[PDB]
Formats: sequence, C-alpha cells, structure tokens
Amino acid sequence: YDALLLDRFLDILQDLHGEDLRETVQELYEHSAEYEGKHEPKKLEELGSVLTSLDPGDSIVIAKAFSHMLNLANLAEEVQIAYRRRIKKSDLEETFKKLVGDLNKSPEEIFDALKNQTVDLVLTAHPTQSVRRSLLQKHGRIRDCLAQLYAKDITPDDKQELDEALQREIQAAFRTDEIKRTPPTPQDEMRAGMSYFHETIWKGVPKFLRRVDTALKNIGIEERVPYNAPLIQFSSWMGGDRDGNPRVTPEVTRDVCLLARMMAATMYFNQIEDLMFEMSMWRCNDELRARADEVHANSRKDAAKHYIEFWKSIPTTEPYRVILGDVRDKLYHTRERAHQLLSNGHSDVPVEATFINLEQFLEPLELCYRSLCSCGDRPIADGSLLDFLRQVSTFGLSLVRLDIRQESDRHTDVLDAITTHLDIGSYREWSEERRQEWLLSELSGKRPLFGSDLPKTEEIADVLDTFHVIAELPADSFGAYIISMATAPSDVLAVELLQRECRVKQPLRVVPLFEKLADLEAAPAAVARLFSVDWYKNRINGKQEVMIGYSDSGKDAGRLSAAWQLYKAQEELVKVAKEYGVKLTMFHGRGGTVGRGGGPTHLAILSQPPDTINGSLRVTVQGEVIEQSFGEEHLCFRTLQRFTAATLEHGMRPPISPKPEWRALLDEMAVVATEEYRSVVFQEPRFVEYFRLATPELEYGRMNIGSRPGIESLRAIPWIFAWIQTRFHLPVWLGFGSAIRHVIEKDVRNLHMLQDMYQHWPFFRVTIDLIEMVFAKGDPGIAALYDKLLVSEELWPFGEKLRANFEETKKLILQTAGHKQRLRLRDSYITTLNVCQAYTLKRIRDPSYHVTKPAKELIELNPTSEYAPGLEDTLILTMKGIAAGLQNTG
Amino acid sequence: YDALLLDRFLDILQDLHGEDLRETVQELYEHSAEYEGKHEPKKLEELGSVLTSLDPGDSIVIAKAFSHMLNLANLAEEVQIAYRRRIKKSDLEETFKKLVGDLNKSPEEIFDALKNQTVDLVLTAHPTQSVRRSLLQKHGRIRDCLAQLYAKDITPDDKQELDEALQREIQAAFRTDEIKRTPPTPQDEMRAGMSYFHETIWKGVPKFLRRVDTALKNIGIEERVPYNAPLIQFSSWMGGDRDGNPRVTPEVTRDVCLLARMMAATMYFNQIEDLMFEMSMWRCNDELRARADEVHANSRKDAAKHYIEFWKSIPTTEPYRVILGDVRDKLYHTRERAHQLLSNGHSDVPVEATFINLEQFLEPLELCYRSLCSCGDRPIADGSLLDFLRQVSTFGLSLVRLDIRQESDRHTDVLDAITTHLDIGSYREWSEERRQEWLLSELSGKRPLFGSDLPKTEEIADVLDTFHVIAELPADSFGAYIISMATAPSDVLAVELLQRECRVKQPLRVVPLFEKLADLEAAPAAVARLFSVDWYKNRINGKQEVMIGYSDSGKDAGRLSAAWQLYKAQEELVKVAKEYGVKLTMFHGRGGTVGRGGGPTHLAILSQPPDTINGSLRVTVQGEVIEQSFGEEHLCFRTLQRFTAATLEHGMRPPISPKPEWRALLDEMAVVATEEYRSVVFQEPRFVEYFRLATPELEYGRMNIGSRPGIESLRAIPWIFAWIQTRFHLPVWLGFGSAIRHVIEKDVRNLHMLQDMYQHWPFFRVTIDLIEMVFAKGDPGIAALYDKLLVSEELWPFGEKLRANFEETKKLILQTAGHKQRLRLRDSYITTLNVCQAYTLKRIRDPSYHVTKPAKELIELNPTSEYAPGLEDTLILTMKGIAAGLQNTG
Repeated sequence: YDALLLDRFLDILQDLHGEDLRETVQELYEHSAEYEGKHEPKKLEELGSVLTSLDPGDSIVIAKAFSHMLNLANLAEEVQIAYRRRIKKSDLEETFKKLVGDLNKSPEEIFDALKNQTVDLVLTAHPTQSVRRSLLQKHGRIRDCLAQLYAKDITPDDKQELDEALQREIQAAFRTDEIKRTPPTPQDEMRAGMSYFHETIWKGVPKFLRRVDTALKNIGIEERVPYNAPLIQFSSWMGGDRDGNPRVTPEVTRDVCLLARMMAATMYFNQIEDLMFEMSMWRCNDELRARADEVHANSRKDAAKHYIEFWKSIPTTEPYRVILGDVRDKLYHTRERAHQLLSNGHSDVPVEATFINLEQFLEPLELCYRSLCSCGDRPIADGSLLDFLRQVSTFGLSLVRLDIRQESDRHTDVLDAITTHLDIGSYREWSEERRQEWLLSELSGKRPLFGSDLPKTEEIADVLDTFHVIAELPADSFGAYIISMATAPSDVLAVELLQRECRVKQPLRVVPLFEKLADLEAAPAAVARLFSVDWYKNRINGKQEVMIGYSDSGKDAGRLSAAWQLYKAQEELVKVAKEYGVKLTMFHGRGGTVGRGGGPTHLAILSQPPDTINGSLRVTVQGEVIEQSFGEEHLCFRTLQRFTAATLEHGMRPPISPKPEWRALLDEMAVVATEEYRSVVFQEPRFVEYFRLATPELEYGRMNIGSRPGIESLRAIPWIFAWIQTRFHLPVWLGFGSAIRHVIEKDVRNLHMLQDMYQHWPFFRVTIDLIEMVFAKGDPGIAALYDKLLVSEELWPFGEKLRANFEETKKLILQTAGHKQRLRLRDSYITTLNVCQAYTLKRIRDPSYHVTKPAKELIELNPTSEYAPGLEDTLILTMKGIAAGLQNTG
Repeated sequence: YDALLLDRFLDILQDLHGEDLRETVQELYEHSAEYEGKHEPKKLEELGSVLTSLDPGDSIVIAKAFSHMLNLANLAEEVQIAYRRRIKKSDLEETFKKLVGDLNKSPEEIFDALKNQTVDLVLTAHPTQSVRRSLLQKHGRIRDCLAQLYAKDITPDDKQELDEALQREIQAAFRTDEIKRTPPTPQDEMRAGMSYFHETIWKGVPKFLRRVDTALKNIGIEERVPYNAPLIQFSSWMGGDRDGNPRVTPEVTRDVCLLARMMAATMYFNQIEDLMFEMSMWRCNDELRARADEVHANSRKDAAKHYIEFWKSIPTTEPYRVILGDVRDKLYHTRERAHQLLSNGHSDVPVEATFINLEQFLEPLELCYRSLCSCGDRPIADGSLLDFLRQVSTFGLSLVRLDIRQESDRHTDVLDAITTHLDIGSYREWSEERRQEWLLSELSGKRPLFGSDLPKTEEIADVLDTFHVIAELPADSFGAYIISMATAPSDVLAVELLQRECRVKQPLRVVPLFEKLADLEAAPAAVARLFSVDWYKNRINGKQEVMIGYSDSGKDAGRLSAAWQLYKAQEELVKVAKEYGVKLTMFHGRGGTVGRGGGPTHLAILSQPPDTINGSLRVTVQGEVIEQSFGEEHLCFRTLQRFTAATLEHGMRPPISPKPEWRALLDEMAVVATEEYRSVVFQEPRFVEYFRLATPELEYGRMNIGSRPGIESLRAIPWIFAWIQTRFHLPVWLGFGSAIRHVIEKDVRNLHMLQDMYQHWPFFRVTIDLIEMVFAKGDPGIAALYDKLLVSEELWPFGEKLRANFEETKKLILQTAGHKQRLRLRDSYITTLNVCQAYTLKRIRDPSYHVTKPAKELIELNPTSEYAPGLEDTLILTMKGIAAGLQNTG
C-alpha cells in the first residue's frame, strides 16, 4: 500500500517532467533503500555521485520530488492511523473505566473533578511551521481525497472522480512555489493561527463536549457537562508576544485584537439564523414569555430588509424566535461595528446596539435553555442550542484571549526614564530593596507619575503605547502579561504600576517567565518573596500564574539536568503557593521537539510532579504543532481528548513520588550530566567552529518562517533544528552517557536502582523512553557524511568522539529500559535529501558558485540570490523536506 | 425495518403524552391494518367509533401522530431508495450505452447534441406545498440522521449520539405548530424557493456537470462539457406571477429581484476567497501575465483591512491570485451595493466598481482557465475553477431569471384607457383587425403614446408600474412576460407596445399561455397568424417560446381528451414554427399530480410528440415538487439526471409516430370521453351540490399555503386536491370507461388495436400506465364512507354510480395494459386519517359545535376559530397528513 502513493505521484512526475527524471528519482530511491537496508556507508557516496550530475533545474526538481513524497507519506500515515483506530468497533472511556476499577473512584467524583478542570491551550507563532499556508490547504484537500479513498463504499465513478481530483490536487501542490520569498507579518501569523478556528476548532469543540457527555452517560451520569464549565479554553500569542520582535508594534496588537473580534462576530452571525430556524417551539415558561413580550414591545415594526431570512417582525407565537431574533440583531451590529472599527479607525454603530459583555450574549441563550428544560424539551436544548452555548462560553466575543509578552529590561528602561525625568535617581542603579519600596509607594499612592512631557525612546514609547492600546481595547480581549527574564518582585510590580499608570481600567494578570536554568533554580524563592509583599498578595486574589519555559533550559545545560530541574521547579513552586494559600496555575512553554520539552502530550503531562496541576493547566502549542493537532476533525478531537484525559488522570491518579535515594541519585546524576554537556559544548574552544560547519544551522533564517528579524547567544529553535536535520540529536541525549556510567561506577547496585526507577517513576520512565524514541530516529552515518563533506580534515576526530558518545549513550539507554512496527522506508527518502543537503552545502560554501521580468522556469524564481542560480532554492527545499520526513522542525 | 420508525416515534409519543394515548394510536393502527388487509368496510366504522370518544386535545394529538408517522414513512422511503440504488456497485451511462448500441449513434453525436441541449427549470410558488418551512428543515435533519444510520460503519458512540439526535429532532418537529396561522407574503414564497440554492442546487450543479464529464469520458470523449454550455438553467415565478394575485405588486417584484441579486453576490463572495487560496500557481501565459501586470499597476497600495484574508497587496508572483483578487474586489462591492439597494432605496457604491455584465464576471475566470490549460494545468482548471465557472455561467448575477405573468384583459383595460384618453375610440370595442393595425402603427411610430396625465385605475397603474419596475432593473434579472388567456396577436403586440412605451430598454420576450382546452385547440392558428405579421417575425429574431398549460385542460374536459389535445397542440405548433423558420421552444406548465399533467418526469417527456423539443425544453416545478426534487443532494442529482437524460433520448431516439388508424381512433375516443366527462360533471345539476359535500374541497383555503387571496369557476389545484384526499381520483380516470367501451363496441378488432397501441405508442403507454398507477392509489370504500357520513340520504346512489364507473374504468385499464412490491402498510395510517377527516367534517358542519393571552396547550392555539375549539386544527392536520401519505397535494 506504501507503493500506491509512489505510483500515483511518480505518474504525475513523469507527466510533468518526463521519463528521464522519474527514472533518476527511482535510482535515488533504490540507493536510499539499499542504504536503509544494508546500511553500507559507501552507498551514500554512491548516491551523491548521482546527485552531482544533476542540472541546476533538475536538482531543484529532485528535492521537490522527495519533499512532496515525504509530505504524502505523512498524510497517508495520518489516514492509516485514523482508520486503524476507527476499526475498533489512553482514551476517555478507558480512562473513566480505569479510574473506577483501579482506584475505586466513583462517577460523581470523576464528574465533579471534571467540572472543575480547565485546560488553556495557547497558540504561538513560534517560527517552527516549515510548510507555507498556500501548500497547507492543498495538503488538506489531498488528505481528504485519501481519506475518502481508504474505504470500501466507493462507487466506481466516485473513485474515478477522486482519482482525477487527487491527481489535480497533487499537480496543484507541485505547481506552487514552496519557498516563502518574503517573511510574514505578525498579522499574517495571527491569520495562519486563527484559520484553524473557522475550519476545525469552531465545530470541533461542541462535538468533543458531546462526546464527553456520552462518556459520562456510559458511567451512569445522566447529567451533562455544564455549558459554561470551562473544560477547554484558547489563548494566543500571535500579535502579542513582542519579546525580541520589534515588528510586533502596538498597532499590530490592535489589529489582531480587532481582527479576532470580527471573526468571532461573523461566525456567531452565520450560526444564529439556522439556530433561529430550529427553535420553532411555542411552549415557554412565564419567564421567557415575559421577556419575549418585552422584545415584541420594542419590536420596531419596520421592513428590516437588510436581512435575508426573518425580515418580518417575529410573532410571539414562536417566543424562542423572538429572543434569538434580538440576539441576531445585536450580532449583526456587533459584526458591523467591528468591521468598521477594523476597516477605518472608528464606527458610528452605537455600543448599546452590540454585545459588550461576555454574557450579555449568554443571558438570552441561557434563558432559552431554562425554558426548554422546564417545558420538557431538554433533548432539544442539548442540541444546536447547547452547541451554541458551548461555543459562546468557550470562544466569547473574541475567539482567543491575547497574551502580551515583554522582557523585563524594557520595563526597567521605562522606569529609569521616569525616575531620571522626575529627578529622583536612576531606577537602573537602584538595588532591589529600593525598587520594591518605591514601586510600592507609587502603587499605593494616588498622584500621577509621568506626564505628557516624559522624554521617551522609540522603545520606551513602544511599551507605553502597548499599554495604552491595552487600555483602549475591551478587557475580555486580552489574557496575561508575561515578563521575559523575570528575576525579582520589582519586575512584576513594575508592570502592575505601568499598567495602573497607563490607565488600564481592568489590568491583566502579571506572570513571570523563568526559562533559563539559573532562573528556574531560583524561581520558588522569587515567587515566595513576591507573595510576601502583602499589597500584591491582597491584589492577586489568591490566584497566581507563572510560566515555566522549556526551550532555553536544555540549551545551556544538559537535557537531563534541565528536565530534572524543571520537575524540582514545579514541585517547590506548588510548595510556595500552598504556603501562601494561593491557587497556582503553571504555564508550560513546551515545544514540539523533545529538545524544547516536546513529545507526546500525555507523556509530558504524566512527567509532571503530582499535585501541581489541580484542575488548572496551561500549555503552549508551538506554531507547527498547531497544524499537527488541529488540521483535521480527527486530529482536533484526539488533541482535546489527549489533554483532558491526561489532566483528569493526573488529578485522580497521582504519579508516585520519588524515593529519597532517587532524589540524591538524580542530583549526582544531574551534576555529572551538566559537566559532561558543557565539557563538549562550551569548554571545547573549537566547538562553535565545528558546529557552524557540520550542521545547516546558519541557513535556518533563509526559510522566512516567522516575522522576527556564540552558541550561548543563539535561539534554541535553530539549535534543535541543526542537530535534528543531521539526525544526530546531540541536545537530546548528550549528558546521559557520562551520567549513567558515573552512577553505575560509584555503586554497582545503582544499576538495580536504575532498573527500579525505570519501572516505577513516571518522570524517569518518560525521560528514558523519549531518549529511546529520539535514538530510533537517529543515524550517525549522516553526521559522518556531513563531517566528511564539510568539516576540515583537522577536527574530523572531534565529531567521531561525539559519534562514540552517541552509541555509548544509546547502549546505556536500552540498558535501563531493558530493550534490545516495520515502518522504515520513509528514512530512504529522508536519506536522499540528507545527501542532497550535504553536497549542496559544499557547493554553497565556495567562491566559484557565488554571484559577482517574469519567470517561466524554476531557475528564474530566484533572481536576487547571492549564490548560484539553482542552489539556494535546492538548499531550502532540502531543509523543508527533511523536516517534513522527521515530522519536526525545531 | 418498517417497525423501527414506529418503535422510535411511539417511544417519543409515550414520553410526551403517556401510555394511554400511545395505546389508542396503536388500536387505530391495528384497525387500519385489518382494513388494509381484510378490506371489511365495517372496520372503518369500528375505527370511527374509537375516534368519536377522543377529547378535543386528544384528537389533535392523534392527527398529529399519524401525520408525523406518514412524514417519517416518506423519509425512510427516500433513504431506502437512495441506498438500494447506491448498492449497485433510466440513467446517464445507461442512456449513452443504449444510444450507441441500439441506434448506432456515435459518441461525438451524443456530445454535440448534448452541447446544444438546454433544460430550463422554472420554480413556481403554486400553493401545493403543504408542509411549512419551519418543519421542512426538521425533516431535513431527520433524513440526515436516518441516512447516517442506514449504514454498517457505525461506531457505537456515533450511533448513540445519532439516537439522541434523531430523538431530539423528532421531539422538536412534534413540538412545532404545523399550522400556518397567517398566509405568506410573495417575498416569503420567493425565500422558500431560493432556499434550495444556498443549500443544494449551488453545489449540486457543478457536481452534476462533473458526473456528465465522467460519463462522456466513459464513452471515449476526453473533451469536457463547455463551462458556458447551458445544459441546465433556472427561472422563477416567485414574485413575478401576478395573474389573479393582487398581492404581487411591483414593489414585490423589485424586492424579489434585489433579493435574488444579493443572495447570488453573497454566494460568489464566500466562494472567491477559497478559490484564491487554491490558485497558487506562478506559471501563466503572456496574456494573463500582461493582465495581472495591469491589475498590479492600479493595485491601490493600501491597507485594505475590511477583508480577512489577503488584505495585503497581492504580489505578481502568483498571477492567478492577482486577477482573482480583482474579481474579489468587484464581488465585495457588488454584494455591498445590492445590500444597500435592498436595505435602503439607493446606494453610493459606484456601478463601475461592481459586476454589471453577466460576463464581465466571466472574462477574468475564462482567462484563468485559458492560462491553466496553456501551461499544462488542465487538471487544475477542471477543478474548483471549473466548478466556479459553471456556477457563474449557470446562475449569473441573479440566481434565477424572473418571469412576469399577467392576464390579457389587464393589458386590454390599459390600452382602452389609452385610446379613450386620446379620444380615438375604445380599444375594448375594437375588432381584432383594428387592434392589430393600430398597435402596429404605434410600435413602428416614433411619437410617445400616453403621458404623465393619463387617467389610471389601481389595476392600470399596477401593470404600468410593473413595466416601469422592469425598466428600472437590470435586463439579466428577468425572463419572459407570459400572457394569461392569450387568444390573438393583439394580446402579444399589446405587451410589446406597453413595454416599448414604458421605456423598457431591453424588452423581454413575450410568450402566450394557452391552458384552457378551447385555447389549445386554436393555438397553432393564433401562432401562425402572429408569425404572419412581418414586423413581429422580424423582431422575434427566429426564436419563439409559447407556454402550454396543463392544469385547466383536464378540468373542463376529460383527462384523456385533454392529454390528446395537448399532444396535437405541440405537434401543430412545431409545424407552424417550422413553416415560419422560427425555433420554437415550448413551456410546459406541468404539475406534480397527474391531474395537472404531473407524473414521473421522464414519462411526461417521453409522452411528448417527436421533434418538438430539439434541445430546448422549459418545464414548471410546482411549489411542492421543488421540495420533492431538490431537498437533498441525491434528489437534486436524480432530478437533473432524469431531465437531461430524457431530453437527450427524446432528441436522438424519437418516439414512434402514431398510425392514422390510431389518430382517428383517438379522435372518436376523445369525443366519447368528453361527453362522458361533462355528462357527470356539468350536465348533472346536483353535481356541484354533491361535490361540495362529499369532498373536503371547500376547506382547502384554510391551510394558508399561498399568498393568493360553480365548478367551472374554481382553480384546478383544489379540484385535484379534493378527489385525491378522498382517494377516488375522478378527474384522472373519468372518460376512460365510456371511451374504451365505445371503442370496443363500434368494432371488436379495436380491442386488438388497443393492445397494439399500448405496446408501441409511447404517449398511449404512458397515459394508460399513469391511470393504472392512480388506480393503485385509490380505494372506493373511502368515498363510500364520505358519502355515508356527509352526503344526504337522497343522492346517495349518485356516488354509487360514480363508484360503478370507477371499477368499470379500472377493469378496462388493466385490460389494455394486459395486467391482473409489498409496500402497503402506509395506507393504514392514511386510512385512519381518512376516517378522522370524515367524522370531523361531520362535526364541523353542525350548529352545536360552532362559536356564538398566551397558550400552554394545543386547544389554546386557535382562539379566533369560528368552529369548536379543537376541531379546525384537527381538520387541517388531517388534510396535511393525508396529502403527505399520498405524496401529493394538488
């Protein structure tokens, strides 16, 4: 069946570029097959020799071919998973059954805990989505065709039309330039993010809630999940995160907020007419009767011809239609107002004519539900009206609440400008004590701080203006203000003061971001010191959120030491919050790749310390993971399923707490791991030199994914990207070798204790299992090829040293997990691209192949390329394709 | 499986009204089962005795129950047909194969004939749709649930959720008042009609064309049906037909025209963004390159924030996106202009900013298609772009072209006002010759006729103002001007002159309506006399359309005589048109019921005389038939399939022409039939008396279906309705008895000639077979019950006489067809309603049961009822239910 895609695609490839190129692709496929089979490292050079002959356009077409074959492989994989799972006629029903049988927990305990559980998924525009949106659509159509094909209810003509359809959709995908020729704007990122709503999430949330209702009824709970129960919520960073991104201006935040508001209004308006058509009952309570009579009083006996349906005044015979008719009016004016507010700078639509409250909207629909239930129509109410109720109470008036993130030093610059202009000192030079006392005196004082005549920099005015934009916009449009590089209470209080001083009517909650290992070590102390400030603890209202970054932790220290320190951090933060009677919810800045704290969602949630969630979880979805977990109905459902199940289990089934021997053992193990990591990534003075040559790191910025314009000083995303492209995975497994070897060296029974830990401690089991997965996607022969082709003859053995540790570390991993279904084949395509990526890099770093109208062929697609005509496009294509094959970018 | 619906519905009925009423419904079902089985006429009285006991509310609930059970039976029937047809893995592919094998016709002949073939389906608001739209939606949801259930890919939870869904949707249907409490406005009729577009037709037309493409490729024709080839078109009467309907004012026509235009604009706008996303190619011709460069010149470097997607200026890298971007702009302004024009009386949107031409729209899309084909992307072009092309060239800027219909006497009144005010005579008193000469002198003259100071009646001003409204609106928004009761060329020329004189820039074609038998007899002579007028034949441009009514023909004369005269009419009209070298297209005013010329569509088309269509057909779809043939994807497809196949076959496979012995035989047979018909329906002086008592005719107007406020002087719709409710079908079979008996009496070999005619002449075969179908839906015991319960003891034998002829006629029908799968059961429910309808009529026509806030029970739903509280609702419910069971209203 794997041969099917090969057949169809290669047929189209021959129909587009001839037999010769299809035969050369087939040769490359056969060489790569002999490599992923026999594993002879000579086969790689045998393949590269064939790759050198390729013309400038032909090499482009080859990279194109293997890239699209990898994409098709991903789509067929998704179809086969969805069907293989569907033909069974963790999981929600299974989780409920296990919670009842195993742990003796009762249905009402599961229902009660589930009512009070919340999962806040926040989508980010982190530049990890390699495939452009113009192609993502075509992939969606192709997986639709393949899903409809993988079935036994095909009527011959339908199958033929799907053949023509899949053929034309592949041809259309292959006929689009996969290369972003300009990087996006932040608004473009926010559109790419929100597109999953008016395509999947909007209908996916009500369906998922209905399924939860079904499961609860399969445990004996006739009751239904409350429509206003917040089981899942959505936040966004798109247009809000300005940390290190000067292109995210205040006008950008205004733009994305108004945008989201207009989208929400449009969706509700499209729904409301069909809902009005269904609510055709004539029985209601005395309550809904009285209200509908009120609306019919001010019914405006007018033509009302701007609508299509129900343009005549709605009779009181159908009262639900009266009330929903008023909801439609306020929806129409809400949409038109947001449309003008966005299109121009203003609107004449009266605010009283729109929905201003989150639940001015909800009130009439709630009334309809009470009416239907009182009159015996609970089945009807639990249908489209319940779907709509859940959509309102889940998406509100602005589809997603927007977070604003900014580094602490920018707030410090602002305050320093304020104290210098006020002739009271320099806030920068002040100690922490002084900053705290001053900020407190101003927060509790009543006199304004700065004035119109405060001297501002473009940066200072940037942050002040973002605060004014926050003040001008509705409160329910924003989420949290996240402080990057937050270290002291003065960093939070600075934001509270700048908010209050910028006349932010309803100030949003402040949340610190601890991402570097040093900040994670000292985080509980800082949070405790903040809660010690009685003013802040009294204004925090017993609830605090703090963000815990995962990207940078495993970059400066070992991955093992980073994970372990993260566990300690969560644990002691909960300790502090409990010590101050504050409900702490922790915001996990997880990635898609294990190197940035990624991995399977339920495994990541299981590897959290116990009693640290408590029905309140907040997780990032890094750009590319959005597509991974919401591009199809089934994907979206499996996502919300996975999250809510893992949280509920982690609430009622607490993971085992580590034995103290395991605590000290992991402390020692972490020390050895960190020394082993920094030994090779920072102590070696030639390491950065070898890295900038053996990996395609430097070229990452050429993909133009995001809108953001030594090794310690680079972003973690291209850091993981470099070692995953080469399939070496250094940042995933580095410290583990020396760690384990030292732990068995110091004591031989520590082997029995490692075996003991892998079979009982969820955190350790998940860590080791992830490392094993990452090893299963690794092949050191690739890194060997990159060294042989791109690294100078001098420090060739350096890489070999690494190659040693790799295998050594792998030997230890399987030794702890106790290990020694036949997918493979895709690694063949990937291998070809690996070779193509290596040789092309060699031709890129040369002088001869450097530079000293319309387009009718691929080579004319890059006229402003500093490198040779056909080369740059080929390199970008190789990166895209390899990322697709590995199902991860960074 | 029939028991399934009974189970589910009766479960809900018990959950809504208790065991007692469910048991009484079950008793009624069992009595009706013993009646439709044993056929004992005592069982009917046995059932009515049970019906008399019912409380006022309970009888309402019983009629409700059997009505909804009949509706569910219809839906299950539709599902079972669609699946039973789908599990085969006339018809298009079969028709092609037969045209090749049987008749030796070649593929290019079928393709050429199919290119030049047109089928114009015109939807009417004729008051035959008994079920209100508020309930029609619920039926749609219920058939969706039942369709998804009738399958073997159900995953347990999906099946349970569909159980809850179908339960709540039945409960919602049963919880709506099925009774229209006020009759609709014409605009409401036009909305009900157009709703099938933005639900089924809009996506159904491209799919159907794709299927035709598939069939053509299965004959070896790689070519595709031209996007602009007009295989199917849609016209409307909703808001245009004012014949006898004073509520269809000129403002109504303006309203429905602007409405339709705004709907079309909205649909195109919703499509255009997704089409823009797909057309992401970068290769184009020099032509499309030059045009896209033109658009990028006047690109308006602006924010363009009113859009959601593509708000940035579209780069020339993707030229299809540039051009489709301009199409989107003109679509946005077209929609906004029509929206303001409708909402207010005017718009500030410049006309140059919108699409004014039918193919100003088409030009850029045509260019995109030429580009894709030239660059090798014909597969891509034959996808969404082809779907969109076909939708544009099929629906245009206003979804349907509107017809205006008006009776001739109103034009005559206008002209008489004009000649009297001009002091030149009285146009009424003028002979035909004089009217022709005068009208010709004015049409060819250049001086204006009437002025501002012409004295007008409300009627005269009605028609003049409809002409001004026609002049004010775009030409492509209107279809034809149909003249009711048209008898002379002066009737057509009057409309041509009134149009020209009301400054109708592009005057619409005039078409006469011959519906009464007298007018059909003299139609060819009148058309020939019209073509004799050289001025009109020179302005007609070789094309003429004439309408042929079917409703009134079978009302004043026999059904057989009516059908036969219709055949003669078509035949001699074609003779005249060929004699004048005019391409005649005939407009068949067919109904849904056989009594109004209804029946299966392919059978009606086959019963047309040969060489009378010639790739040009125009057929009405009477109100209720719209729902019958477009309420589901499958129904819509089977409809367009049936029509286009029947027309193509009737073009290449001409039906046999009648032998002259059959001509004279049918002439005699028609004379005997007409005398037999008028003998009982007009000669009998007590006939009208017996009719107004034995049938529920008089109560028809109580259903409030349409917006239109002796027996010769009633409408044909309630005429067929009365005899189908009682299941007697008098107007379908009346003349056939005496006709056949006289034909075998005059000559015994005429029996062998009838046997000869039934096996070779398609018109006769269809006629007899239809009569046999109508007999299969008849039961004279019902009419016997109505007589026994409602007809005075005096003329009881009169009905029995009719009952005699019934059986007698039936004996003859099966004797000609040579006749002597087990659905039945539904006739049980119908029978119950029959009984309920009879006894209730008896209680309605009494003095004791006559009349001399909110609502919380069914009896309070009618507070202004002249009859007893619970009675009127029960009668209306019985009519609705019986019509549903018989699948026909009138």
